[PDB]
Amino acid sequence: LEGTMNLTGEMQPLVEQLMMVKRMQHIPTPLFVLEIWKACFVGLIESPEGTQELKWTAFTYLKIPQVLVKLKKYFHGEKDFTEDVNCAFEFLLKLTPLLDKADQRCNCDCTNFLLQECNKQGL
Amino acid sequence: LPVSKSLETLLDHLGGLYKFHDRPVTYLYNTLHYYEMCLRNRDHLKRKLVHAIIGSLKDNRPQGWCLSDTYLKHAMNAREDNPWVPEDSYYCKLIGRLVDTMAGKSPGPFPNCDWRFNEFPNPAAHALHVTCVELMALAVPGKDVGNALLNVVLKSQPLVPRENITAWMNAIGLIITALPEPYWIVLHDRIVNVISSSSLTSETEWVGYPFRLFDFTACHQSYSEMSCSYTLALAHAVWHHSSIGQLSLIPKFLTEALLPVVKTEFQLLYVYHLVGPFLQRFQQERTRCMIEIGVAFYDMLLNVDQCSTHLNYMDPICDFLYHMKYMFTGDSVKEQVEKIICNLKPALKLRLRFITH
Amino acid sequence: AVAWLVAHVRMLGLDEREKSLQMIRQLAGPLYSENTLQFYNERVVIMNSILEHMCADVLQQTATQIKFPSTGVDTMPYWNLLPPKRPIKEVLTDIFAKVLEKGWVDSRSIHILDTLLHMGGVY
Repeated sequence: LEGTMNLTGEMQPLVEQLMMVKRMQHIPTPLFVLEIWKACFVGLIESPEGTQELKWTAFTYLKIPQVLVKLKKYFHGEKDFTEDVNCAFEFLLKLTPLLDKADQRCNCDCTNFLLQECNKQGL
Repeated sequence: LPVSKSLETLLDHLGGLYKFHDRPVTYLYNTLHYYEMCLRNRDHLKRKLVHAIIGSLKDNRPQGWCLSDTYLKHAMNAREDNPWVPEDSYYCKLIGRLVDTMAGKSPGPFPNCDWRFNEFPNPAAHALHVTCVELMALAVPGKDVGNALLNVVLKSQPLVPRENITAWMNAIGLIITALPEPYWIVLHDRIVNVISSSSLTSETEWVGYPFRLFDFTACHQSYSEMSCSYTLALAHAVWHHSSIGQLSLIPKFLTEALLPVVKTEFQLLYVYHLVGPFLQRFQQERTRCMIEIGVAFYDMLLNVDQCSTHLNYMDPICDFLYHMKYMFTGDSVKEQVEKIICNLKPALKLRLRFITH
Repeated sequence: AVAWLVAHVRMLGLDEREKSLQMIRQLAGPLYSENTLQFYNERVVIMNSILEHMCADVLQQTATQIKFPSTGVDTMPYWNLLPPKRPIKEVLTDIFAKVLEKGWVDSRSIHILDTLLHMGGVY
């Protein structure tokens, strides 16, 4: 919803909502990060047809400043996004056919994903 | 064989006589069943006999067969070179030809003359002889054909869709079940060598939760499309459409291959999700192999209990085994399991205490 | 063009004499006959056409078929997509009964949800 309906408003409204739903539910950092990444990758694949993918990719690369701000603010001194992010990536990299279809949609997203992964090395 | 050269030219003489009837499917199935382990002597000459057996298919004129034209284009020159480059796409189109026989233009160019002899009480036999003869001229069939056919799902291709994936699994199960023994023998190795042992055990994952992962239709979303679930769904479809006589190979398969390849518990859960629903199909008439599958499950349970730290996902397993004994076997496996259940852990013992009745 | 689409959606226009002028205005007929130096005779024209096509969509539905002024690769992906003569209680029939199984919110269906919300009533 935050991706399709809107694109602006990034002070921390989506951050606040994600935190709030994180409190009152099962809140593992691995599961939370896999969930945000799965919602980030299920878009850009089935939703866009033409010029919408150019916005889906901008959303996928705006998602990581959001998770960076979240790591800076939400978590502090308890698995400081060094171990849990890796566990979630392993929790994500296990599902290969999803990433295969994602690369097949853009037809060049394999190397693009390789760059987006080292792009997420800011956190 | 060597007298086989006698009718190699005879089919060129009386090849027109076959313009009346045509059943080469059984003639080839009865040939590649157990001879395939030594069929290379016949296949080096099938390098030529591909143009002889094709005499029956060439001695017609319906003008409804479409992919047969591509097969001819690739098999009428360089009999070992042409159909080999686009193998994946070729198999995808070949099985799409059958999977579209339920929604697309099914009563169109294919069935005619006169819809009562059009080979349409069942159209699957159209894509059987092709799969056979296209590579019977080579030494490839038996292990690579069936595996490459199965490789159209887990190795997703841009020509394979994602909506009717269950219909495509049905098509695979219907195509594979009719091929002879070596073709559908792939499933056992495809399960054991890769699925149960890809890593799946030490690198298990935070994925650990089995029940959501194994069962298909979890690929309703683009997520949870793990390559191990694909094989489980495909094995389900195959065992379902082939649930006539090829199920007699599962007891020896389990009690010979699956024992020293299982150490953890979700491997046992995968074996359960494999051989669970077909227990009623077995109990229908094959009442013998029931006790063998039961004692195989018990032995796998002992093997995982002897090597494990904590058994957490065993609570549904207890009632699974309960109902499996209650509504399928009764008291027939009792003498065999009395000396087997005792070597378990105290928790599992306290749970399955009621089995002693 | 936008102002008089607004004017036509307010007036009757039963003779549809305004559409005959709007089509000629939006028409890409003049291939820069006059030597008007712009450096974007094709790009600016395509931009103007796809911009005009973004508006005047609901209007051309209340009248004869659109004159196809855009002439682009793909049209706008997001629209009503609501059946002509069908009751609004279709969320339970098709949308919600599917999302209960299809548990990723069906990014194409979220627009249907928003349209139904602001077309009916929150209560």
